[PDB]
Amino acid sequence: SLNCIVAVSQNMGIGKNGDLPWPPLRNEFRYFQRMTTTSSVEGKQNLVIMGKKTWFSIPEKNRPLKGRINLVLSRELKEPPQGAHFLSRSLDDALKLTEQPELANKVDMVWIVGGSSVYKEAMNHPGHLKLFVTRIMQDFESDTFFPEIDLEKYKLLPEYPGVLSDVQEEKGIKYKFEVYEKND
Ligand SMILES: NC(=O)C1=CN([C@@H]2O[C@H](COP(=O)(O)OP(=O)(O)OC[C@H]3O[C@@H](n4cnc5c(N)ncnc54)[C@H](OP(=O)(O)O)[C@@H]3O)[C@@H](O)[C@H]2O)C=CC1
Repeated sequence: SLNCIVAVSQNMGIGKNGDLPWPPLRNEFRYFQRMTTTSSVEGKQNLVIMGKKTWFSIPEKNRPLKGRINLVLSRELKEPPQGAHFLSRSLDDALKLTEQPELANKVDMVWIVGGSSVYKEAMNHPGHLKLFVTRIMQDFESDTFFPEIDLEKYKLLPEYPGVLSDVQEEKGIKYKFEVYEKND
């Protein structure tokens, strides 16, 4: 499957000055880690696709993201940055790679993990897309925003395996995990 995962504030914010608009949420991180890492097929791995700025925002000691195949998008880089598994020059190319026999027999889920520019392009993807949205239920000052989630085509799933849907809360900040699907 092809999947996008993001955390968004109530004002649809996703970034401020190259960082997250809110303080670190422990269970949001844990959820992200588990969902992107966990394959539904024994013997396969998941693949994460991210923009260049998001790659370099990961502390070097934690690159590549453990247990996942890490693919970075960049129009300018000539070889993969140290530690990355693949470098693609477009989202089209990255998705085409995942369809090659030697990735298809290796990869289960493909996850788009940001940043803003990649989400924008991923939100224009035709076909089957699932959006795993962590709703942070507060406004935060933001300078970059997640694209509109068009409810004409995305349906909020009432339940999803492995996803706690109840409202959560850390140091007074409420949040909840949602899953949307489109098939167009
Ligand atoms: N709330 C959340 O869940 C998340 C939020 N974010 C936020 O996003 C913001 C950063 O977003 P942004 O600046 O867009 O950074 P990105 O991580 O999307 O990196 C942008 C760079 O990636 C490359 N790139 C992106 N899309 C493509 C494409 N389709 N084809 C080829 N190259 C591509 C380009 O590299 P080049 O210049 O080399 O061509 C571009 O300059 C930050 O505020 C950050 O906190 C990030 C992740 C998760």
